Amino acid sequence: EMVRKCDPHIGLLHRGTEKLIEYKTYLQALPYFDRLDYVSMMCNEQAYSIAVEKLLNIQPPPRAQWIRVLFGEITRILNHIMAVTTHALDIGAMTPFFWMFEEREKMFEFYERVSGARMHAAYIRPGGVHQDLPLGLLDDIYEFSKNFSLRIDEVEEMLTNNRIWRNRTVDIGVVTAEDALNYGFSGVMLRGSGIQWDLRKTQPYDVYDQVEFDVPIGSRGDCYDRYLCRVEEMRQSLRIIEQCLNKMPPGEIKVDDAKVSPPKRAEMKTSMESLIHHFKLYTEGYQVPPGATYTAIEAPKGEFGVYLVSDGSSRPYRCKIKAPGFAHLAGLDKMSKGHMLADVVAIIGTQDIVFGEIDR
Amino acid sequence: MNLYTVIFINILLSLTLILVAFWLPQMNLYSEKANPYECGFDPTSSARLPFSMKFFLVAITFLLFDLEIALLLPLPWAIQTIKTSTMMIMAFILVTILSLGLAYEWTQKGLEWTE
Amino acid sequence: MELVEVLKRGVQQVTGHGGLRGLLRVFFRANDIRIGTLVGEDKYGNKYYEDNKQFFGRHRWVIYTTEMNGKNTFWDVDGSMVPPEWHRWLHCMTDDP
Amino acid sequence: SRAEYVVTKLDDLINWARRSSLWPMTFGLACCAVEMMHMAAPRYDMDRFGVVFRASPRQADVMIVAGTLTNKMAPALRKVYDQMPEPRYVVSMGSCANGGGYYHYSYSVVRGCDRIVPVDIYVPGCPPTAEALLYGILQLQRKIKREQKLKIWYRR
Amino acid sequence: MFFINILTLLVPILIAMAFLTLVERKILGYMQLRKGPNIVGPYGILQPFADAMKLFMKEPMRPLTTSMSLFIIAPTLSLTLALSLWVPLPMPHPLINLNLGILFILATSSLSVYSILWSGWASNSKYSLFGALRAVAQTISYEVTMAIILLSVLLMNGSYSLQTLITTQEHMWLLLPAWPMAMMWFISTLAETNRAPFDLTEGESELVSGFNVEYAAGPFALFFMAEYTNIILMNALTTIIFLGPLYYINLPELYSTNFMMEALLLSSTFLWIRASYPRFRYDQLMHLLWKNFLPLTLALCMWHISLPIFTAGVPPYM
Amino acid sequence: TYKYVNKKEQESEVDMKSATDNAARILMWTELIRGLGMTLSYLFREPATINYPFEKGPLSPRFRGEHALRRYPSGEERCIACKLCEAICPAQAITIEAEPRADGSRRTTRYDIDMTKCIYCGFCQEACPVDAIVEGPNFEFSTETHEELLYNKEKLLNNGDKWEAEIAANIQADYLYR
Amino acid sequence: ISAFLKNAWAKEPVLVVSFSVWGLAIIMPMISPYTKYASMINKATPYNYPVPVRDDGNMPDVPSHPQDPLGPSLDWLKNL
Amino acid sequence: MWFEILPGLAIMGVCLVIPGVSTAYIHKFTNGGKEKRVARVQYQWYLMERDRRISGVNRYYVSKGLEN
Amino acid sequence: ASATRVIQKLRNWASGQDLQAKLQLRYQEIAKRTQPPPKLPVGPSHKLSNNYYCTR
Ligand SMILES: CCCCCCCCCCCCCCCCCC(=O)OC[C@H](COP(=O)(O)OCCN)OC(=O)CCCCCCCCCCCCCCCCC
Ligand code: SF4
Ligand code: SF4
Ligand code: SF4
Repeated sequence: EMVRKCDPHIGLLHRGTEKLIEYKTYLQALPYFDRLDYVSMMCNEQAYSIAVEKLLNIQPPPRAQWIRVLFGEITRILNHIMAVTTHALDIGAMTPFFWMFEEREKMFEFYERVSGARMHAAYIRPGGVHQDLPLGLLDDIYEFSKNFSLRIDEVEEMLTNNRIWRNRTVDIGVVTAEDALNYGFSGVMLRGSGIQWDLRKTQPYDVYDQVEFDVPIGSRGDCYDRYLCRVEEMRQSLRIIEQCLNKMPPGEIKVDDAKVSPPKRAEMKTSMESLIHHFKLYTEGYQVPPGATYTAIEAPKGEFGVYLVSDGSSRPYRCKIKAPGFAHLAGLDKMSKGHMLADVVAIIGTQDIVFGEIDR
Repeated sequence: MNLYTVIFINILLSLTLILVAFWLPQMNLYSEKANPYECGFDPTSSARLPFSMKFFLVAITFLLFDLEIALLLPLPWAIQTIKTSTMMIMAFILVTILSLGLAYEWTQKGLEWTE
Repeated sequence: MELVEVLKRGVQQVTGHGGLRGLLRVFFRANDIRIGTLVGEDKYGNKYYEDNKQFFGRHRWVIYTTEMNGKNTFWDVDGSMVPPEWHRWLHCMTDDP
Repeated sequence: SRAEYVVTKLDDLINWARRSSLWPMTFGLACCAVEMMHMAAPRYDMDRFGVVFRASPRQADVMIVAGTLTNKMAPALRKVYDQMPEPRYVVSMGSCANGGGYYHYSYSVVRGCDRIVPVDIYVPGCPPTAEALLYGILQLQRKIKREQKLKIWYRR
Repeated sequence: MFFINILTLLVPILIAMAFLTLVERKILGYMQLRKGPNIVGPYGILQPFADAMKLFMKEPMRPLTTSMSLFIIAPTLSLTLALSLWVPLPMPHPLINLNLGILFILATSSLSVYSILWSGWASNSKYSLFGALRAVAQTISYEVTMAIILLSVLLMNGSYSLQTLITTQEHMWLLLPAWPMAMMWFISTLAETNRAPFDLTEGESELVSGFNVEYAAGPFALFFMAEYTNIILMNALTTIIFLGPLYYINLPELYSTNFMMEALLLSSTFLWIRASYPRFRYDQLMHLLWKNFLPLTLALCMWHISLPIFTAGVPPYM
Repeated sequence: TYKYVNKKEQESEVDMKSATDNAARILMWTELIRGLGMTLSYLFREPATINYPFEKGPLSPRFRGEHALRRYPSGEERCIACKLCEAICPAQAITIEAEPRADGSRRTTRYDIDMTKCIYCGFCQEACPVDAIVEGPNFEFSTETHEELLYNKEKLLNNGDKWEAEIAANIQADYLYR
Repeated sequence: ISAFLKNAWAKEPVLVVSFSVWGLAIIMPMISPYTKYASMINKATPYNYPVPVRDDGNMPDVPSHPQDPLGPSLDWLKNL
Repeated sequence: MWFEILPGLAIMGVCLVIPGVSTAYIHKFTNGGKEKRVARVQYQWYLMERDRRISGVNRYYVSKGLEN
Repeated sequence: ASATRVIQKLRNWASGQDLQAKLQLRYQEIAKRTQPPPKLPVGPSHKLSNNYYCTR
């Protein structure tokens, strides 16, 4: 029951998104990104939105950025909730998975209320945000936030100081700091080792520079320290929501640039130029200037980056997706050395892997 | 004869249920179904190949500890003995002797598994 | 004490559907002995109830028909039987039935 | 009385036991399986209908093909489907599994699990709401409720 | 008149275990904010009947790579042993009186492991083998400890027969003097039956199912027929060995009424523990019982060897 | 600003009381009986489960489900065969083959949607300049054969002579946001 | 050695209780006052019939009738 | 709610009382209204065998008093 | 709000922390499903004068 060699044979979920994008316009390709990392849904399309914004040389309005940060943190809580729980489900603690999914269901109402889909909200377009928040949805988010830190404690009681959980997780998957960078790790895997790195605090891309929060860093590299990094990030993300709720400036939700973002429904039906732009933005799509960019955002898994190449046309030329799980799973061989089969099971989760982003 | 009846009543009950399991339902057999499972993909090799364990040292010392209890289960009847002093010394020594063997197995990394 | 109060509420639910036969038609058919205000009824026969005390999600429910279009739906009850005017309300999209 | 009448009641008995003990298989491929968990989550409990998840295909009655089925995985899905003892059912879930969905025109996606396994019920959506899959499971239960397998046996 | 007595010990146990399946799904669900089965019957009372019917009407297979003889004899032993092991159980009058009652338990309880070993090995599958080669580690870990504990507990009872434990606890629970053992007995008993957190033979995460990945519906139920009647038993023994209920010879009915109260309460506790802790790794189970329990258990064995000697409390024989 | 999560502050400070606290913790399973306490609390709580057939979970007016071709109050079809709902559909689910209707109007002769290709993304309802195609709240239309998910204009008008009592209220309650 | 005894108590208590009770069971029999009564109680139990012995006129210390005061007695057992 | 577990336990609890109560009563029905005598030593078997041959009817649960 | 105040004490003590003020399930704190009509603000570039696109 000791593993001498792991050969992860990814490819069982290779839909081939990168090629299908090249035949689709920029707006048409947006839902592809909600389906890559399918547990942090609207924090993927933020990476796409930032990349297209960079090439187009536009920036979203102040209100849109806060929505993208406010909802970029609900994705973090959504994704860390699964990571803490589905990691524990394989280990054996089934109960926490059922408790925290009574909170995922609550938060999926927010997507279903800002967008119309529970999961794949095509809500964060490059030109800001698609549609404004319905009245009172901030109140519901706040009522969720107060009760939440109690929920995280209830899970924290169950599987944080148990002998069974510490023994199943401590001293396992120790990754040296030197190897973490050489293996291209990012996100919690870097921070578990001890390396201080977070794109929200070093390469800010939104109002994240005006919001205060702390980045948890672990002493040892084991799966236990990076468990605490996931649980402690939920606490800090729940701290950003307090700030975003308390400063959500009034204004527009999409850039007032009818050549990139569509105009309102009302103006479409009374003014000519608005109808033309509505007609062309949804048939050919806005044209982005030729160029190449690599924009990275701190997705909950880690460094999710998209490399858009472009030509003077409405459909991109090459869209490579830096899924954070590609490097982590490639390093799975080194993690599980002198560790039993059950430990490998406990190391798949601690990387917080979904194969939509890996295979893509 | 009361205890013979019970097990043979259980044996008949277990046989009848399993017998009814195999002849009651409708069956449709083919090679793809009866093949080994092995998580969707065809097994690369049989499961009869030598499958090395690594707790063999604890496996052997489990025998010696199993024989060891056979020398302890007579204690309830040995307490009835008129002496009560030879019994007690020969009881502590046996348990103490087991402990020292366990203690030596501890330090020599016997209970730890071969890496 | 309070135990008498809840045991009294249980009597209301078990004896608040006309009679015994009324209790049976709902216990085995909906697995829900609750009683709440009768908001309205369809032309098909669906009965819509609401109980504001209970928590969100369980404060609006239907007791379907026994027959919709010569289907004999006493047992074979499916969600696709709420007419559109009530599907909006039963799904908590509006406060106004 | 007629011997046909007794047959149907036995037919309804065997069907009933197969309706209230519909054990799926922990076989979520991708991105619909997140909503297949929510179906198992507190709000829409599946244990209510005696529906319990089991890993082994040998102990699974229904197979919820949830998520995109690719060429690399296609041989594995058919193998797993074969292992399930009959009677077995398949519940294609989501656009990627019904047809090709969003990846209908890709080079490594089998355009719908209907090409590899015979599907009993199709649950549209992307992802289907947890209720949408639950309506599918219930609509599958009403399928077993009308089998007529023992009734035809008397007619053979 | 004897054959009738078996029915009052055989049918109710089968019904009780079947209704434990519902109670498990309900108690587990409520700890997880779920309503267990409440659609099949008034409250799911018909759910176990539904599961039982489908498995015996769902095709069982004869895999090509397996061994028919052991593949079919292994489930039979599991149910035969798990049911025949209720026989010497005093409630308060056992169906048969055994002068060596608990040793009957040890041999037969240890004989149930061969069901897992032969079931795993006969079903020529890698995961089935992994389950078999974890029961060996499961049993090597607890058998040395479970036997010593019972020796220490009974050593203040005198004999080996179960029914003398009722007389032993006429005035006080045997938990109170030996609550250290009762904790070690409550874990070693949890190791047998492979109940979580020591759920490794039938592992559902490291292994797909564990020594069951090739048992289709028919013979598969025979393992659950046994895997849960063995849960009620070791709870039945524990409430007889430690939580001694009132005997009151003139009122035999009072012993069973009080017995069921504790047996269910303990049975609700195995299911309760399954709902709370994660699972061990089968090396840690081996170290847990051989580095912590075995030292203390042996030390307590000496303590109880001298206890009747330096207290003049040697129990009688007969 | 960082934050240490598993780094000991100060160590090498233990007395008999502190030593015995750890002994009591390890030697009587205090922090495992603590985990049992939380689950025991959850047993004495109201389950979140809701009887799906009889009480259905909450939704929102913007919900995106089954499609529907709308009509004006007079009865006239809204769709005018502008064909930019199949231009933006990122699955090529829609097909239109419109021809003149012989009364002069620009109307469709084919509006088939493949619900097995559709991904319920909502781009087609925000592209239509007449709100001809919408997405009603009907999330429950699972079928027993692949074919009934290949919607055609006749089905899409049926869904739209059915859910208008709902679709109109939903649009009337979120068009200002759009 | 105070730190070592309590440091082990703080980190590995199970191996200290085992050693403590191990020494406690060895020493307790020597100190108890009832240790010598374990043997006498096991001499009281008459598992086999007490065979009588003939009288030759020189057997005074053994009793004649079972309930007579000139033989061994168990009056210390009733009050133990 | 949680009290819905009681139906699972109520008729389960009855099923764990039958095996205990039934054996005690079945013994008294077969053994003439007396508890089933238990022979754990050869001395007791000689006594039951004695009672089996003392009584005219070859059964050890019929006890002859001083009437001889 | 139907815990009977004795189970409310049991679950409150067992959990270790007061939770009747922090319940999961929502009762009457949620915004009413129906909301009054909004009027979303019109952003910049609707100036109607001195707004030539060649500048921004
Ligand atoms: C007067 C002189 C004579 C006095 C003599 C007596 C001296 C005092 C004796 C006090 C001690 C009593 C016996 C102690 C037994 C427990 C032994 C123990 O320490 O537990 C072992 C283990 C330790 O944890 P571990 O992480 O391994 O520590 C070392 C890590 N390197 O911890 C574990 O095993 C935890 C894993 C098991 C968890 C199982 C879950 C249990 C859930 C609680 C249920 C309890 C129910 C008990 C009641 C049952 C009623 C029948
Ligand atoms: S149908 Fe939609 S939700 Fe389901 S797997 Fe495909 S993209 Fe994901
Ligand atoms: S919802 Fe999206 S995928 Fe579906 S038809 Fe409309 S545009 Fe196409
Ligand atoms: S539905 Fe709307 S967008 Fe599509 S062709 Fe008709 S009018 Fe144009």
